[PDB]
Amino acid sequence: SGFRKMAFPSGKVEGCMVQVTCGTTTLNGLWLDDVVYCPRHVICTSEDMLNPNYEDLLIRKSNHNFLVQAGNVQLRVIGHSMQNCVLKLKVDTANPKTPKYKFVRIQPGQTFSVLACYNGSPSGVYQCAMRPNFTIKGSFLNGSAGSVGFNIDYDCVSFCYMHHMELPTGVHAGTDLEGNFYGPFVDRQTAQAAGTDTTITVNVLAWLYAAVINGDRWFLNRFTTTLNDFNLVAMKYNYEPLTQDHVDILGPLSAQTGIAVLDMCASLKELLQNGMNGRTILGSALLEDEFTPFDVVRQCSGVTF
Amino acid sequence: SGFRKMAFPSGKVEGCMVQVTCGTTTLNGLWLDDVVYCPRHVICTSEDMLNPNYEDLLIRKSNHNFLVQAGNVQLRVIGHSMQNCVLKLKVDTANPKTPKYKFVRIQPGQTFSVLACYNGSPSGVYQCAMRPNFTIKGSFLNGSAGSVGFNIDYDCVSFCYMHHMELPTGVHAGTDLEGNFYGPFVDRQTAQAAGTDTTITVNVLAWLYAAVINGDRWFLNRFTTTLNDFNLVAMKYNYEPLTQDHVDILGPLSAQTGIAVLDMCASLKELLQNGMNGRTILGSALLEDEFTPFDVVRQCSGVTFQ
Amino acid sequence: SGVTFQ
Amino acid sequence: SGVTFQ
Repeated sequence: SGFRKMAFPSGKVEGCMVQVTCGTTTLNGLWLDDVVYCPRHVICTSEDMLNPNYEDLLIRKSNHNFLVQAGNVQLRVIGHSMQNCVLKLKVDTANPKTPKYKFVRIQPGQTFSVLACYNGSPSGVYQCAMRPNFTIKGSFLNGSAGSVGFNIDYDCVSFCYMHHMELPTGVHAGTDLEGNFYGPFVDRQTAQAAGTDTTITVNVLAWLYAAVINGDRWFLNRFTTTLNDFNLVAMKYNYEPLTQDHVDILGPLSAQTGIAVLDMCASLKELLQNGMNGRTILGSALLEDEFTPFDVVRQCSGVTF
Repeated sequence: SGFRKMAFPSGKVEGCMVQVTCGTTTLNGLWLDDVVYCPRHVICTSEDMLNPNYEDLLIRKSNHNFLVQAGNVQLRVIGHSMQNCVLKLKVDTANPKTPKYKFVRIQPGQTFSVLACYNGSPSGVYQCAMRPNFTIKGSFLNGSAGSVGFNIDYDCVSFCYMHHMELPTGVHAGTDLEGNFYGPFVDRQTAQAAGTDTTITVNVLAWLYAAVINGDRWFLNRFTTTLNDFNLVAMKYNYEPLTQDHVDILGPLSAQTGIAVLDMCASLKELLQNGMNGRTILGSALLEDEFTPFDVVRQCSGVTFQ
Repeated sequence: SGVTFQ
Repeated sequence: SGVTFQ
């Protein structure tokens, strides 16, 4: 019993983190096979960042301008190139700790674990969701760029996020591992803001199922609803529309608890219109939306890696 | 910026996890140098769960009755002994992945990371606190016993908890790595129940300081309080007493933010009186108590967002 | 209700 | 407003 915000075990990723320094700037890189991946703004001075021309900045750099440290071993850089907003530094040694991995681009509402690192050294791990506005509500300080987010499937690490920057509201923006930004953000020092966010409806439903699995049932009720009627309420409360695919994804939890998705939707509708009336669910006074249906199944059935 | 329930990276502990089987019972063990540590109830049978005599159960076992598997490799047990409620299985190979480590017994209010494991393999990592009633609010299923809790400040793993069992309310009980239970609990399936739990006041105050560091002050007020009057009020909400030691521990956060500790105590008194009136603090609508003062300094910037 | 070993 | 590159 119990339900916690649970991250994937991070050992497979820890063995891939390195420190990358270019000039005065130090951040982290991801060492896989014989390539180190890192944010391209490592080549920028603060003055460069106002209107950087990255192609121009990189021309001036040679291989020895990139100092790459794996533990207390300096890696020899033998090539450098740029893919979108990440740099690829070819090194002369393949990482012997390279796990089975792939690069994946996730969708809003999907969750992942963040391995926060400074100076190439892992410092903490936590579970994040990609928000509908494509920010992540991370915990990051200066020097954390190049930290990565990931999921695991059996023995394969799926890398989905590399951290680049912080927005003025204190939320975070980054890229996939091919250097493509999540969200309408650019790696430039200029005015940028996250747009209005919404709540990830299918994840809230998943967490209500987790609550039922754990014995919290006070929000269950005799009513059901329809997708169209529920989505009129969702729109009103700045919740993402529920789709038929979302309903299908919840079906396991739906049968495991004997509560149909549209039955649970009638609970969520009532909670949105009336609140929780002083009560809590799984120790929260807010409706939690950073657990996916698969996160719930994985935790509640003890899936291992 | 930001503030998350942040665990330590788990790899150093992942490399120590093994599976231990005795008879039909399997749980996890912790392989450090040439010793595997695990809960002694692995030697129970379905008829040894209310009043096992573990001395008698163990004398009937040989070394080869313990099946220890590290990944796909069987370890050879060459000796065994019991220390309080843990078994120590001597094996003929030192774990080449043993990290720098120590064993520490923690006090209520302290936090730690848990690597939840099944069959010697990791399921996930999360943050926990030792509650004032010596339980932890974990996420654990059958087969999770032998999972451990730890911190990794600096480069050294401090092991502080090994999981044994689940109480009727769904919370969890276990031991330090010398096998002494936290709290009044025993490894018997007899009826046991945790004392009333309370809120960890010093940690709530730390988290309010974290909120100020990250830029929010809306919950402050112009008042102060004596320590005595604060405790008289907070205990009416089932908060633990705040001691002068706790006040001293909050000194660095008080200095970084310019908010005296007893002034933060006055803010907490008003929050308990008022609730949050539709607002949130660091993403929560409740007052959070599983971050310590040390945790806040670990995670937060040293520069306050004034 | 009794304790449950895990 | 102003971004911070970390």
